[PDB]
Amino acid sequence: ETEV
Amino acid sequence: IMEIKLIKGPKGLGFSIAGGVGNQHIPGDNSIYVTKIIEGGAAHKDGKLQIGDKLLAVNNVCLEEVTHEEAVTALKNTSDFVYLKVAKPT
Repeated sequence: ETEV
Repeated sequence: IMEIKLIKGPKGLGFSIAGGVGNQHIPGDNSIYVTKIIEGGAAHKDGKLQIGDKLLAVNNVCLEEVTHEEAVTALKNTSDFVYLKVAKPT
């Protein structure tokens, strides 16, 4: 959902 | 439950999270969850971080009952050295  | 000491690289830390207060990745559960380990990335090279792991904390920043943007901030405002507290499901 959110790449880091 | 685990400790992961990591070095962020060209592609970041190399994985993707979900979840947090108000954006529940599982119903009635605001934990941060690793959803996608990036091929040939820092975590994939390290090998510890597994899919479905729970980020409990990131360096000094605890990711227990935090908003998604709060979590992503914490994982994006960090030097090349990051320690991780995770919880491995059982």
